[PDB]
Order: sequence, then structure tokens, then C-alpha cells
Amino acid sequence: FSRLDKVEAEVQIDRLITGRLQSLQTYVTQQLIRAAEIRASANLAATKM
Amino acid sequence: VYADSFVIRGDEVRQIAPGQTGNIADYNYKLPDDFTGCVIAWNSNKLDS
Repeated sequence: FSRLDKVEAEVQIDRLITGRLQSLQTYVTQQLIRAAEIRASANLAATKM
Repeated sequence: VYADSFVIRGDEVRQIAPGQTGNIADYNYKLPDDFTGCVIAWNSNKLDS
């Protein structure tokens, strides 16, 4: 914002916003996978005990 | 709809655009960043001059 005019700043900042927002989406949709591989292990241990 | 009119020199025609910085665009007439509408400008040298 401090180096570019505001007419295209919203367009300029949008692809920066979607970059972080998409990255957070990728992390969370992978973290859910790792939960499933742990939720499966939790049930296996529960049966083991 | 409300229309605003004034007379400016040819060197500051581009300053009417939103996000433009200058002596006239910051001290005389500034448009909002998310400006709705548009402007009409022409060289009326015959009458004003």
C-alpha cells in the first residue's frame, strides 16, 4: 500500500490474500488426514488395552 | 445522481482519477478509492480561455 496506488492495490493485495488463505487451506486439509491415521491408531490401541 | 464540475489545467487531468496524489488531487478535489461513477473532460479552450 505504501508503494503502489490504491486503484490496483486491491487487485495486488488480493492474490497475496489468496496465497496465504489457500496455504492455510492446504495445511488444514492435510492435518485432518494425519488425525485419521491417528484416530485409527487410537482405536487399535483401545482394543489392544 | 449528483454531478460535480470545475475547471482545471490540462496538466492535472489524470489527477481526477482516484488514488492520484498531487497538489490539486490532495488539496482541491479528491475522489474516493472505491469511486462509483466516472468523469467527462475535454479541452474547452474556446470559451474558458
